[PDB]
Amino acid sequence: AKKDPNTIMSANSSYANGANGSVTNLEIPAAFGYTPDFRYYHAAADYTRRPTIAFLMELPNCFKDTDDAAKWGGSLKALIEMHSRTIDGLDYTLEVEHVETPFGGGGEMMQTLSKVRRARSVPVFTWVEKIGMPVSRFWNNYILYFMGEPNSNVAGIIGKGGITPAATYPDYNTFSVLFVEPDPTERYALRSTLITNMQPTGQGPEMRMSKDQTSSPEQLQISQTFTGLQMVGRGVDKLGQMMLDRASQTGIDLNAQPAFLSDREADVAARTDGYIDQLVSSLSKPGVAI
Amino acid sequence: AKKDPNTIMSANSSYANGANGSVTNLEIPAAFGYTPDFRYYHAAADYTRRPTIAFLMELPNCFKDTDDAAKWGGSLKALIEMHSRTIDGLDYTLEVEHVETPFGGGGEMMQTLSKVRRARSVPVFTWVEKIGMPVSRFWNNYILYFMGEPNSNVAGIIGKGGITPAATYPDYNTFSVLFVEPDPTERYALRSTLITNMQPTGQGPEMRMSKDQTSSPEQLQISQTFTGLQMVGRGVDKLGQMMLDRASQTGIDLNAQPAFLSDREADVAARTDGYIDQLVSSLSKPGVAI
Amino acid sequence: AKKDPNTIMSANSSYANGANGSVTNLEIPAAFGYTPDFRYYHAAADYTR
Amino acid sequence: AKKDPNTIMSANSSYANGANGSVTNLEIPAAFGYTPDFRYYHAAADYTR
Amino acid sequence: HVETPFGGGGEMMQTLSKVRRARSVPVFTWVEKIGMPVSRFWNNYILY
Repeated sequence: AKKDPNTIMSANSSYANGANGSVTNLEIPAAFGYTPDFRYYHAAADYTRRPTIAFLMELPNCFKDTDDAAKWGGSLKALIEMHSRTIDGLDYTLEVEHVETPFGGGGEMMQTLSKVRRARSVPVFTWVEKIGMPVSRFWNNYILYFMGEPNSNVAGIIGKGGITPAATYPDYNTFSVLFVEPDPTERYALRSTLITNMQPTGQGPEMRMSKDQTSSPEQLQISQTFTGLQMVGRGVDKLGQMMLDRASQTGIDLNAQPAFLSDREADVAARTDGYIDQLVSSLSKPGVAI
Repeated sequence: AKKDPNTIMSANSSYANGANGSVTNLEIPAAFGYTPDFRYYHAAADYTRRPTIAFLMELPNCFKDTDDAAKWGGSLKALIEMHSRTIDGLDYTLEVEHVETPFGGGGEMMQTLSKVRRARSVPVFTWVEKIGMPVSRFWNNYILYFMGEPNSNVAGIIGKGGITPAATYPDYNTFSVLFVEPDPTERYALRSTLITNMQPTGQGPEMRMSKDQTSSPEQLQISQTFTGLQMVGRGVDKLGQMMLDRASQTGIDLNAQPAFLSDREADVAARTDGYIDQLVSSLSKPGVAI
Repeated sequence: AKKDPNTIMSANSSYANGANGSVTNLEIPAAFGYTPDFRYYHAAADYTR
Repeated sequence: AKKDPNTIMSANSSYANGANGSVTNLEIPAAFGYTPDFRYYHAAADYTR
Repeated sequence: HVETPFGGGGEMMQTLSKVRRARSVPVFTWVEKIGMPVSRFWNNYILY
């Protein structure tokens, strides 16, 4: 119940600027020197990765030209944030390059800095399909009516009148999402990324049919890849922290949630052939005495 | 037994236009957010995939020049609809392609929409041979007479004098089929495809022979690949639903069906050597009384 | 199996004078306009030498 | 989905006289100077033949 | 068959060209007996 006061950085400074939570001090004695020290074991706790959260920032402008923008917007929001079974393809690792010249004839070489780069994010989503199969319809109709159509290569929305001449710009049929890596307590942001220019790319939903009556019916799983143009910095970290602050937990107790069934339905009460029924209206009790 | 009123979309609109059955409302909270809520578990039921039904729509015109068009046209319908052990190769997945140009020298890029295309169906049927080899004979004679003949590359039906010109058009020796992927109750159609221009292509039936008297005799399976042009959309779904409204299940009950034998056959009744015979004729019948 | 009655030239006149067999009608829609139509694909059958 | 109001020419004039649609301003900062700017990426869309 | 695109969406049109038939390459198998009458038979057949 005690640890050294220098275990946690007093202030988030220098290379820890912009950090949201508590950052361990690297100047505390470590285990891999001469010998491990038990006095500083509180500072040896590890870091474990937690699932990422998708926050939707922008809706496409094409939704306003349909019959119900509320439906399209809400469906996209739920699919991005709540139906996301998995995510993958996010990466902004750095990469350094050097130029090399021999240092004498003996075999040594002299290395000089050349360039620095950054990896690219390729958002990938996975969904599990449901009764009435709404997800495949959502994405197929999105592509067909807001992007090209295979037979003619023209969006099906333009079959209406009055679509603006500026339909070809990305804002018409693209959106933006924010990815955040929270802490174990879900109170601070450790990593954030802001990707835009997002619309379906590559293969669409898997639409296939076949007949085999002896084979057990199976379960479909949608997977889609997206375009992206990502940004990272400290402003994105602040944006992620604000988004995380909007999601408060005070007062929540999953143990004390009210049961989703308050009491048995009326049909059960009428059958009068249960455990309580025998006591209520079968046995006599003249009483007990001594 | 009480789901929320908003689990099922009240009406099919937006991306659900033309849907036949009941489509789940996709703005109900899902289980992959902060926590799942047990009050919305009826909405977690998963889509499960059922076998495809094939309907014959057109017959080749060459059946007319034959001595019996009825038998050809009945055999083709039965083979397509009833004897089809397995079907595969039906696919109309989409595909989107983009073009790129770097957004600076860091590594990022800007992707611009280029084109959208659709997949192609390659129907494959599979059958099991029967006594007399009717399937292999049907298909071999179809190819030989209504299609090229290997030693002359001429249809064998032309040996009759009077065959009309315009025998090179597909309507002479091609047919059409409609495929439907229904729901668990088999009342509403979820996916459909209307392929035409269908006729055998590539390898025909098996046709090998061999001698081995020490081996166990084996069966014969027929695999046939076809050609075709397919259409997809909403009109095809309406056509499929019109087809599936027929073949209604009202009235039938497999459990209550009559047995395929009503009573023992006469020769059995003449032997007089069974269970009932002992009671009826052998045992003494004095009567029991007290 | 049915097709458009205008699929085949009926007279073999103009540039089809002297033809022996049947000739397709060039005035029925082809696939390389705005979009193809599946109602007229019978005229998309091709030549083979 | 919001983009810079100055992304498109207000009037097709100068070298854009007679243009038949929307034309990029060619005045928004490009991506090949000191750095690319993400506030002006809507104008980085490319013509496609 | 031959093939030609039916529009630019990806669908294609297929037409008949030719029909061909397979070819037989018979193979027999025997088991040798005392003496070697089978080998002698075939070798002398070929040689003479």
